[PDB]
Amino acid sequence: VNSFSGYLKLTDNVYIKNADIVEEAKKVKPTVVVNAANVYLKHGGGVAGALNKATNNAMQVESDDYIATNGPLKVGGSCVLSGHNLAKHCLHVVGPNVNKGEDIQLLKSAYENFNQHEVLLAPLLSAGIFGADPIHSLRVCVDTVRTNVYLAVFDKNLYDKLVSSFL
Ligand SMILES: O=C(O)[C@H](c1ccccc1)n1sc2ccccc2c1=O
Repeated sequence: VNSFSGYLKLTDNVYIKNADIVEEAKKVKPTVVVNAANVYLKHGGGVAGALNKATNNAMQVESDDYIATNGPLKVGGSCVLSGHNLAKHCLHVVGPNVNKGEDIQLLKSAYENFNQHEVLLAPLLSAGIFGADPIHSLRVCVDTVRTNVYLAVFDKNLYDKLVSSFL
């Protein structure tokens, strides 16, 4: 039993809700919240910008120190940093950004990072301004992640489309 509430059940291990991931993280205070990161951990826009704003820029400060020490991530890769006021930990996962010309095939590798954590609150990787079809992101998710994932979908109309077309 966990403190997630109001999710539709897609599969044995994947649940989905029409919710703002920022407000959901503040309410649940999950163990792990997933960020839609880029390799530089530059959290300017999208989910990354929104999560970072909710931490009062503490996420960016921590991230810049991480990059200065370790260099960039790989597309498909991840790192675990603090969750600040939103969660215990933030798993920064780099899905491919189609709008940058990155290989959509790396989406499965990106989702594999989720399997290192028993329970996660997450957005649809590579969707939004990363340019991949959210329907495809949900499919790769369900077919890759074996741990318990709670997906927050921001847009109501997209949420409706994702559920009704899910096989
Ligand atoms: O609603 C959501 O959660 C997702 C989403 C996933 C990751 C980051 C930001 C947004 N949306 S809304 C939306 C509106 C127009 C076109 C695409 C999307 C889309 O993919």
